[PDB]
Order: sequence, then C-alpha cells, then structure tokens
Amino acid sequence: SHRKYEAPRHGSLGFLPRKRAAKQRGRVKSFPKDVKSKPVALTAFLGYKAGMTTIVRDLDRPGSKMHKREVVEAATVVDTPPMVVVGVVGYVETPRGLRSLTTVWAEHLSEEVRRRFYKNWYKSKKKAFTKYSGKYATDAKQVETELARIKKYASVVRVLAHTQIKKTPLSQKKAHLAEIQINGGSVSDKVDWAKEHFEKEVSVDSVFEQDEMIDVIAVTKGHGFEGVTHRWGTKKLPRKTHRGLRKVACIGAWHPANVNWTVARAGQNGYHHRTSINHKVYRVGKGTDEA
Amino acid sequence: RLNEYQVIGRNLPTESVPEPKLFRMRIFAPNTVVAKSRYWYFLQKLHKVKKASGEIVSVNIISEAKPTKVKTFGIWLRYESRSGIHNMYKEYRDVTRVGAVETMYQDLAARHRARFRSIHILKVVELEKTDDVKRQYVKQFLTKDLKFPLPHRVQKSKKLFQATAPTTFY
Amino acid sequence: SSFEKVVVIDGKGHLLGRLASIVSKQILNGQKVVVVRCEELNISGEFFRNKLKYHDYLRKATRYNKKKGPFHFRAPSRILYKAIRGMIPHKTARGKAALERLKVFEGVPPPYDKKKRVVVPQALRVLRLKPGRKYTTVGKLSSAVGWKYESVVEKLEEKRKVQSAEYYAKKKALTKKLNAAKASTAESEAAQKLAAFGY
Amino acid sequence: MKYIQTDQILDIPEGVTVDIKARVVKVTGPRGELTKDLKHIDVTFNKINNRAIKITVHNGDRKHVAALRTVKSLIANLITGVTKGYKYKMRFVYAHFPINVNIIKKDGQDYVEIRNFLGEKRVREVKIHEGVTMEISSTQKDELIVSGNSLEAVSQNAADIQQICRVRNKDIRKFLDGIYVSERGTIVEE
Amino acid sequence: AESHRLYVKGKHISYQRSKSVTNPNVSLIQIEGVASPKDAKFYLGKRIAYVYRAPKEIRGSKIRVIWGKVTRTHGNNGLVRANFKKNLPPKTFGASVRIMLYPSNI
Amino acid sequence: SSTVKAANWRFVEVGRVVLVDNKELATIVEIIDQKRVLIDGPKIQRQAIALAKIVLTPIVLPNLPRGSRTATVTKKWAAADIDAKWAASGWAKKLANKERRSQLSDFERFQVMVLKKQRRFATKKALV
RNA sequence: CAUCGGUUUGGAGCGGCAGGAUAAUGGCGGAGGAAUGUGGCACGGCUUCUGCUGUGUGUUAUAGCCUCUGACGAUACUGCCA
RNA sequence: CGAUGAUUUUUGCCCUGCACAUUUUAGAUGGAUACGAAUAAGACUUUUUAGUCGCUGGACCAUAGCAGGCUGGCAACGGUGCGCUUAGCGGAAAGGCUUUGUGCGCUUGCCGGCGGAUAGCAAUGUCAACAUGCGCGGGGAUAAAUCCUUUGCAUACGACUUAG
Ligand SMILES: [Mg+2]
Ligand SMILES: [Mg+2]
Ligand SMILES: [Mg+2]
Ligand SMILES: [Mg+2]
Ligand SMILES: [Mg+2]
Ligand SMILES: [Mg+2]
Ligand SMILES: [Mg+2]
Ligand SMILES: [Mg+2]
Ligand SMILES: [Mg+2]
Ligand SMILES: [Mg+2]
Ligand SMILES: [Mg+2]
Ligand SMILES: [Mg+2]
Ligand SMILES: [Mg+2]
Ligand SMILES: [Mg+2]
Ligand SMILES: [Mg+2]
Ligand SMILES: [Mg+2]
Ligand SMILES: [Mg+2]
Ligand SMILES: [Mg+2]
Ligand SMILES: [Mg+2]
Ligand SMILES: [Mg+2]
Ligand SMILES: [Mg+2]
Ligand SMILES: [Mg+2]
Ligand SMILES: [Mg+2]
Ligand SMILES: [Mg+2]
Ligand SMILES: [Mg+2]
Ligand SMILES: [Mg+2]
Ligand SMILES: [Mg+2]
Ligand SMILES: [Mg+2]
Ligand SMILES: [Mg+2]
Ligand SMILES: [Mg+2]
Ligand SMILES: [Mg+2]
Repeated sequence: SHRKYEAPRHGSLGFLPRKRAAKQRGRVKSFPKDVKSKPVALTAFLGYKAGMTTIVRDLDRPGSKMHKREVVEAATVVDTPPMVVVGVVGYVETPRGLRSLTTVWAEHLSEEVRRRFYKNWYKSKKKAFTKYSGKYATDAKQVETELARIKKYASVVRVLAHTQIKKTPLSQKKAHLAEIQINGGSVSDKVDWAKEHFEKEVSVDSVFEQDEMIDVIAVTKGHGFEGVTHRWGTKKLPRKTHRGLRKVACIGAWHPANVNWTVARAGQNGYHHRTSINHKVYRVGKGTDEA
Repeated sequence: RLNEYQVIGRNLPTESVPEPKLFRMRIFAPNTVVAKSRYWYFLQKLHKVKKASGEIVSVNIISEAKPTKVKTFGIWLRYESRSGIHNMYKEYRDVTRVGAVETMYQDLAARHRARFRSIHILKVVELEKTDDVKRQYVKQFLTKDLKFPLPHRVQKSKKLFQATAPTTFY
Repeated sequence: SSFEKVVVIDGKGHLLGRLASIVSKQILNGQKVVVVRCEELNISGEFFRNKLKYHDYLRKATRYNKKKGPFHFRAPSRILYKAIRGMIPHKTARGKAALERLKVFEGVPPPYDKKKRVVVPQALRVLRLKPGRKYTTVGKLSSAVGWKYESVVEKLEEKRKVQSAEYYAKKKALTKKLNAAKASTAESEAAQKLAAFGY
Repeated sequence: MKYIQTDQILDIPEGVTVDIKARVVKVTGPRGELTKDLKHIDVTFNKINNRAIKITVHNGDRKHVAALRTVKSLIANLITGVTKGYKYKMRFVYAHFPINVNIIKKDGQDYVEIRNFLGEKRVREVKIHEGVTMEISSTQKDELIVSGNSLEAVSQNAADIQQICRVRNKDIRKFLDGIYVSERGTIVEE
Repeated sequence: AESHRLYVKGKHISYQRSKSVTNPNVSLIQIEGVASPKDAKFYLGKRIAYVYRAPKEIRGSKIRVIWGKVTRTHGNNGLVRANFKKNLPPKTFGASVRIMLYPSNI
Repeated sequence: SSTVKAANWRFVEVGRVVLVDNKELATIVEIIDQKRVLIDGPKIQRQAIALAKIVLTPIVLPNLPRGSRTATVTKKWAAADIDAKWAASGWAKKLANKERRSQLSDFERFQVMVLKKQRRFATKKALV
C-alpha cells in the first residue's frame, strides 16, 4: 500500500555522500569560462573567515516598501592580505580531459609557503626546491624552454598563489597554496603575465571590485556523528516510543530486501565542501585605511 | 528444385467396365514419389477414384522444349489463405516452365504466407504475343533495347581484412 | 588469412555489432586488436531510435544503490566495449585474457598515427545496409548521451589529417621518382627474366 | 514493384549553366549561382545537351522513386531563383492593435522587429536569413516584401515571421490577428 | 637467411565441444592461410608440435614439446581436428602450435 | 557549357561480355530479369544464369540482336574478335600473371629472388 | 617408416556400361511466320547527317528471331561395374 | 590518471656500459606495410572528362652465405647495420619521425679458393622481449613520514586542522 499521505522528501540527493570533505581548503571545481577579448586577470582569491557584523544601508529597489529606506543586514568579514604569486601551470586539452603539462616555479619561496610541503618543518633539513632554485643557472634556459612549451601547447593557464598567513592573527605558519585560473588574452599573454608576476604580491582590489557578485568555496562547520532527526530533519517519533524517538521508523519496504540509498540514516554531519554563489560585495577594505 | 511430370492413371478395370478412361495430369514435383501422390490428391478432388481402387499407368518427365529461349509464363493459381480460398493469376519470366513454377512457390510463400499445401496450380501458359502480357513487373523487361546498370556492387571477400578502401563501382 | 602481431582497425564506417562479434572472436582466438576512430562507427537505424535505445539502457540501475547498478559508459569506445564484452565469457580468466588482447580508441593517438589501419568488409556499413536506410554515427549519439570530447577529437583529427597529408605528398613524390628509376632498369636481364616469371 | 528505370528531364534556359558533379548541383544564371548537396538521395545525372539534363533512378522502389520528381522540382526552383528571383508579399492583419514593424540592425545582424502585436509589451525579433531581402512596401499600406534568389530561405523566413505572430489562449477563429503570406510570386513578373 | 621457419603457423582454438560439454582428446586447430576443407586436406596426417617453456631444466633444456598429428578437417573454413599424445592443457587456448610438413607427401 | 558528370557504369545490354568463375568468357544475348540473364559463348554452354554469379566486363559485342542463338553469337564473336579484345586488357594480363606465378617451382622462386636482387641494385643506382 | 588386415572419412578424382521423347536443347539443311521491324525507304530536331536521333513503312537486305521438320552427333540427370 | 618538490652517508640510493645467472611471459620465430574523402563513385600520370586501374593482400618490402664460417678479387661510389655527430619537426598517450658530417663493418651487384660428414633415417633439438639479482667500470645526489607532546578550524576510536 501507498503512504497514507504524500509529503516531500527530507534533504537533497544532490549533496551525497554526506561525508567529510577530502580537504579543509575548499577547491574551485570549475572556473569561469575564458574570453580572449578580455584583459588578462585573475578569477579567484584566498582569504580567511574572520567573523560577522551588521550594517545599515539605504536600499535602491524601486517598487519595494523598503525603497530609499534604511535596512539592517548581516555581513561577513574576510581577512584578505595580498597573495604572492610563486608559480604557473599549463593545461592541455586532451580527449581524456584537461591535463597538466608543466609547472614552472619562482626562484625564491618564502618560509611560510615552503612549510606547506612539510609535516614536520622543525625536524627537517628544509631541502625543498633547492635544486629547482639551482635551475636558474645563468641563462635559466630550462625555465624559458618550459615557459615556451606552455605558450606553445597549453590551452588553459592557471597561476599558483599562496596566502600570507603570517599577516593573519592565526598561529598557523603554513601558507595555503592554490591554483587560480588566469582568464583573458592569448596563451602567450597569460604566460607573460604569470612570469612577470613571479614572487610579487597581488591584492584583492586587483581581482574584485565593490558591488560585484562573487561566489564562495568553503568547507562547512563540522558537527560529528548525528542522528537522523537533526542530520536530516526527520519527524520525531512519539514520546512513548520504545527504544527512542530520534529515528526514522521505517527505513524500507519488505522488498527490495535491502535499504535504499535514498533513505535517511544516522551519520557524520557537517565538514562538507560547498560552493555558494551570488554574494554581493559591500566593501573591499584596505588594511592601510584607518577608517 | 522441381521437375514437371506427366502422370497417367485410371480406375481399376471391372467386369462392367474393363477399359476405364485414361486421365493424365501435368504435375510439378521434386521427385516421382510425390508426383504420383499429388495425382491421387487431385483426382479425388474431381473423380470417384482412389489409390486403392486405381492404378498408376505412366510417369514421365516433361522437359522444356527450348530451355535456352527466354519466355514469359502466365500462371493461374487457386490458393487457400488464413481466412478463405482465392483464385489468382500471376506472370513470370524464365526459360523453363519448371523454373517459373519454382519461382511461383517462392513468391506466394513470401508475399502471402501461402505454403505449398495451400496452393493449387490451375494452368501454366507461355505467352506468345507481347500483348498477352498483363503484369507490369514483367512487361517492363519487354521493351526495345533494354539497358540498365547495376549500381552499388558489394564484393564478397575471402579474407577478413583488406588493407585498401572498399569500392562499389560496376 | 595471416596471423598478425597487432591488427589496427579503422573504425570509420563499421556497424557496431558485426564488428563487435568479429573482434570478440578475434581476441578470443589470441589475436591482438586495436580499434581506432570509434567516433566514426555506425549503428543501423536512425539516430532517434538509438537515442531511445540508450535511454532504455540508462533506465536500468540498481534500485537500492545506484552505484551497484550497470555502469552506463557514454564514450563510443566504451559502447563498443559493452557490445564486445556482451559477446565474451568475460567472467572467466580466459575471457579476461581475451579482453586484455584488445584496445579501443577515439581518434588515432600515437603510436598508431604512423601505422597501417585496415578495414573489415564483413562489418562495413556502406557494404551492409540498404542504400536508403538511415543510420547513426556513434559520435553524435555519444555527445547526445554525455560524452564531452567531440570537438577536441575533431580538432585533433584535422591536425592529424594535415600531418598525414604531408606524409602522403612526400610518399607520392618518392613513388614518382622510383617509378622513373624502375623504368631505367626495365628491358634489362633481370627485368626480362622477371617478365617471363610473371613479374 | 522495383521499376526498372525512371527518368525526369531538367530544362536549362538560355542564360543558365547547370553544373553537376557527385550530387552537388551548382546552377548559374544571370542573377547568380545557387548550390545544393543531394548526397542523401541515390540519383544519377546525364547531360542531354547544354539546355537539358536527364535525371535517372535505376531499380528504385516506390519511396525511392518518389524522391525523383522532387529533385527535379528543387533544381527547377534553383534555376528560376537565378533567372527570375522570388518574392513573397505579407499583409499585416490586426483588428484593434496596430503592428509596429521595423527593420533593425543589432549586433551587426538584421532583424525584423514586431511591436504592439495584440497590445503585448513584448518585442518580437526575427532574424533575417542570409541572402534574404526585407522591404517595407511604399505602394501598399501594411505590406512586407520578402525577396531573394533562394525560395527555401525566403519562404522559411516568411514562415518565421508568420509563426511568431500566433495568438495564444484565444479563439483564433475570432481573434484573426497575425502576419500572413498573401502573395507568392517572382521578382521578374510573368 | 633471415628466415629459418620449417613449420606452418597454427593456433590452438578449442577442444571438440557442444554448448556445455568439452572433449579434451581432440583439439580444433586453425592453420594459417587455409580457408577451405580442400585447402585443409593438404595437411591431413602431418604431425604437430606445441612448444613451451617450463621452470626446471630437463637435460639442460627448459623447452618441452607435446607432439600430435592432424586427423581430419573441421567445418567449412579450413580448420582441422588434431590428436595429441597428451591433451593440450586448457590454458593454451589461443597459443601458437607448429604444424610440421611431415609426414610429407609431396 | 554545363559540365555534368555522368556515371561510367557497365550496362546490362545485348552484347555485354562477362567473366564467369574467373575462367570463362560469355556474352549476354537476352535479359530475363533484374537478376537473371541468358548468356552464350564459344567456350561456354548457353544458359540462364543469375547476374550475381557473373561479372560484366567493359566490352560490348557490337550489333548483337536480342535473343541471338549460339551460331550467331559465335559468328559475331569471331567477327568482332572478342578474344583478342579481352586479352589486351590489364585485367586479363593480371589474371595471366597470377596463374603464371602460381605455376612456379621452388628453384624458379630462388631465381626470382636473385634476379630481384640484381634489378634492385640497378634501380638504386638509377635513383641516386 | 614400410607393408598387411579390420573399421572409416575423403579427391576440382579417372574410365566403361544402361535408361529416357533410345533426353530435351544446341549445330547443320529445308519449309513457313511474325515483331520489341535489320537494311532500305518517307516525314522531322539537333548534328560540316561524327553509335545523330524520333515517328512511319515492311518480312533479310548492310542484323536477326520464332514455328515446323530431315539426317547425323553430344550433353544434363539417374542407376550398375565382383 | 597527470604535473611538481625532496628523495635516506644510509655500505644504503639514482642514472648508465658491459658481462653473467635466474624467475616471469594468455604464447616472437622475416616486416603492426601510416592521406583524406566518396561509394548513384573513386584512384593514379595527370589534373577532371580524357587514357589507364580495381573485379581483392595469391599484393608490397625483405629473403642465398657453418642460425649463415675463413679468406681473395672485380664492378660501382651506390645500399645497409652500428657508433658518435649537426639541425629540425612531433604533446592526443608527443618517447617517435626526419637530418649533417664522421668512424667502423657488411653487401647475395658479379667472379674465386678453403670449411660443414659421425647429430648416424625424425625427435623444438634449445638462437627472441619483458623482469629481477649480481660483479666490474663510469657520471650524480645526500630525504622524509609516523609514534610522542600539542591544537580544536576536527573528532566515538581511528582519522583531521595546527605548533614543537
Ligand atoms: Mg501506508
Ligand atoms: Mg501516494
Ligand atoms: Mg519523486
Ligand atoms: Mg565534502
Ligand atoms: Mg568542469
Ligand atoms: Mg541535513
Ligand atoms: Mg502520546
Ligand atoms: Mg512503550
Ligand atoms: Mg516476381
Ligand atoms: Mg586506404
Ligand atoms: Mg546501447
Ligand atoms: Mg571461456
Ligand atoms: Mg555525470
Ligand atoms: Mg486552448
Ligand atoms: Mg477562453
Ligand atoms: Mg564421440
Ligand atoms: Mg555454345
Ligand atoms: Mg588375416
Ligand atoms: Mg587398410
Ligand atoms: Mg572409399
Ligand atoms: Mg544418341
Ligand atoms: Mg533439333
Ligand atoms: Mg526461308
Ligand atoms: Mg527501319
Ligand atoms: Mg553418373
Ligand atoms: Mg613461446
Ligand atoms: Mg615501405
Ligand atoms: Mg601494395
Ligand atoms: Mg668480400
Ligand atoms: Mg632465448
Ligand atoms: Mg616532548
């Protein structure tokens, strides 16, 4: 027999499995599509979630009852010191997907980003990138040859940039290193832009303007193991239910003699990778600004 | 693969009738065992005679008179369908009377699902005059200076693989 | 009828199931087969019917866990692989070895871009189907069912055809020079004897 | 029945040079050239003379025979497209709301812009096909002239304009508003 | 001579079998270049060698041979039936055998 | 002009020479169907055959009336000298070379290899 | 390996004999006939008549075919060969 | 499945030449011999309406020498193998395709002298590429992770984010 009454399903089947994220750093799964006619520019930036605040703003929405009237809105602060460009990666269009051909690095790396490649920095000889730093041998023609290969064969160019986490109040000293796709211009223009920006700082005001709409990639808050009642928002069973009530009463019909993948089950809640879109930029503040 | 047979039979003589009339039929059969069987099948459709009360007098193959002269044959048929019994008339081009009949059995099997058991051959006639031809699908081959190519030739290969591109010219 | 070390088949113009059965029997009998240009394969019947066929295949999935069900591969090479694997005792060790004897590709990647590709007349679409019938190209059905790399393949195939055309232009010139050289050595003692021998 | 052979005769006027090779017809006339690929049909061509062409189907069944006179008609339409042109006249039909039609150019493309159709605030835009000429008739009120060498493009653009002006959620026997093809002729009058 | 072969190339295809039952005492062999029983009838009675390698040396050799002979043709495409002094092991399906030109009758 | 590319097919007509079984010549004397013809020749039996079993050659025996008997076919074949016309084509020459190759012995094959070595030496000298 | 004997599967196997409408055809000779009418002839459209071609006429002509037949000679097919 | 960093002073590692011995091989035993496109059309010289072709690869290249020995000559100044070397192209999985000069061979393109037996009338009568190990010889470099303590951006325990 059918359910006595119909009701929508609890939870979304498009965010499965509700498992922990593979990394704590949210990764850009997909970048904006490249337009050659645009100037060469970055498409992303890394920051740290500081906290929330409140603002008051005059609304410009004709036809609304709050038009030209003050509204009180929640806002989030993202601490964003300028990121340092340290590398460049070339990607090739293949019948099996994009494939990285070569990665070219900068000559000098700061200690906070060189700690990224170590689990025990204090016990190490800190040998990372020393022979590669030696690759800059005079003509540094190995580097120019690889960059020319990227220019010749790559169709997608992404830069390698890291945060300056020593400028944040965090006690962690490891920087966060990420790939940021370069959009705009020809492949040669992108490669020239990446090389000329090696070991240089790029600020947020060079990637995002105010009043822009941007997306946020992040790993959500972890809550550990959770029962179905709070993990999935299922109906609590009656107060007088034997063996407890924070359950789903029926987890399947008799046939198929298995539990379906669509049934809500207890498990780990939070710490998921999410891509959230259309967050408006109310302010791009500057650390040097005293106001 | 058929042959045309002349089968002659009669009722068994009685003291009342000591020379019964001799009746002949032209039978298209694969062999002489089926030729004498079909004879009795049709005589019992017409005459008060049986195989037990009759006698086969002669069985002879009837060969084509001019087996290398191209002819047009008209065949009159009476066949049984799934629903009723029907008369039909069809025309065939062939060099032997037997080879036109072989085509007829293939033809009613293919377009009407009429089995050998469901067909009576009423008459096979060679059409002497070009005006005697009633059917279009064989009249179109009686035009003067008939030419036509054979486009899209498919060649059967003895080998599985060929190292050059296939062609269909001809 | 010869045993080859590797047989590389150009899949253009081949009917999927006839080629699949022939290749299955080939790899079962110990012959190594590589099939290239699976995007140019053909299936008899119009495109819409085959799209409906793929949706019937897609309909089928394990109810209690979709990850256990049939894995509907969308690539032309993997469609051909499903056709062949349905024709192989693939759950035995012998069938697994036979499947190890086979390779299938879209386009013509290295090293096969500089080797000889053959055809299979018993499985060619232009020789089997009635000249009025409608057929499907597996590349369009694959794009229509989720395959993402059609335009990459056509860009790389035009690049390959440009290199192969330079190849052919060079071979014709050296073939032209050798024919002029073979004419000089005609009516010579070796040439006269070879004419009496049939050469 | 598998007819042994079927024929159709193209007629080439005096100033026209048809040119056929591998089922790609290129017809040249005073008004220009038009080409069409027929690789989806099995037909063969014989040049009878400079003014006539034989079009043959060998051993074709009923449907494959049906595809022969259509080839004849398409090539004849090509010939009259390069020797006389094509002209479709459309009349603007409205009961209450006048239809405001403009020939605009947006994004480097020509468009037919229909406004106020049945009072809608919506602005209808129809892309003008390549090789197709639009004109607002001066001699006639509420008339559009669609002209060009290719009959297929002209009639299909005209059909686009007619179809975009369909009436929804009403009795179309009563609400007869729309843009309809009123005259189908040629650039060169006969 | 760059070539030294004195045998005809063959392949071990199958045992004699129905849908479900196999007969190991007879192997079905495909002779290379043979496409008809008329072509295959040349090879009737010729002895056959399956040459393989083993871990242990026997008389200093790691190469072993199983000998057989052609008994009859099989089917219509020039395969033959063979009878070996020991049945060919099932792992050898698809392995190449050597079809000797003797006993010669040329 | 018009410049229409016409097909260069071989036609089914009275007088077409055909090959049968890669061995024997014959000519079509009358058409039976789309599939069957009546063929005759000096070295073949006058018979009704299917067109799938024969191959049309590019040669037509000129002025052969439809339905001509064996004597007429032989007479016109001799007059038109069809055997010589056939024997001059590359098709028959390739067939003859195939038969001749098939009749070689091992010693003749060794001589073929040696002569090929000599001619290849001369050809390479010519190419340089 | 040879040879034998028993059983058995074959060859592009080879030959002789018998039967039939004592095959039917075909080929040769003769007689007759017609048309999907060869040559020729009469009107035409494109050709310096460059298989030019279309329509008429009529009966071997600068092709042939059909029917009947006279005297030979084969083959297919089916059996037998101790 | 890809790019990239560092890769153990440990008698431990990498790269490389030879040499040897072993285990493995879904099964070497002359050569996987490269346009594209159409098929009611193609392909060659050409260049396109002309000649010729297909009607299968029963083709093409290679193929002689104690599994191919020891020596000599001639004709040509070519062919081929290997080793250095010059330059270029190839990123779809390029790992290959070309190329300059040089040195060392071979050449069956042609002609000579010498050798093979006894493995006994067959017995695969043992000749290949992948892998690993080991001796010499040569170029090169000289790390990390985990436990622990700690953290709480994490957490039932594992695991995870930090720091030492
Ligand atoms: Mg219920
Ligand atoms: Mg319900
Ligand atoms: Mg639902
Ligand atoms: Mg996640
Ligand atoms: Mg993406
Ligand atoms: Mg939830
Ligand atoms: Mg209660
Ligand atoms: Mg209770
Ligand atoms: Mg019929
Ligand atoms: Mg080819
Ligand atoms: Mg499918
Ligand atoms: Mg198996
Ligand atoms: Mg998906
Ligand atoms: Mg309605
Ligand atoms: Mg209403
Ligand atoms: Mg048995
Ligand atoms: Mg004859
Ligand atoms: Mg005894
Ligand atoms: Mg015996
Ligand atoms: Mg016997
Ligand atoms: Mg006799
Ligand atoms: Mg007679
Ligand atoms: Mg007379
Ligand atoms: Mg006349
Ligand atoms: Mg007999
Ligand atoms: Mg082996
Ligand atoms: Mg070569
Ligand atoms: Mg070749
Ligand atoms: Mg020497
Ligand atoms: Mg070895
Ligand atoms: Mg401590």
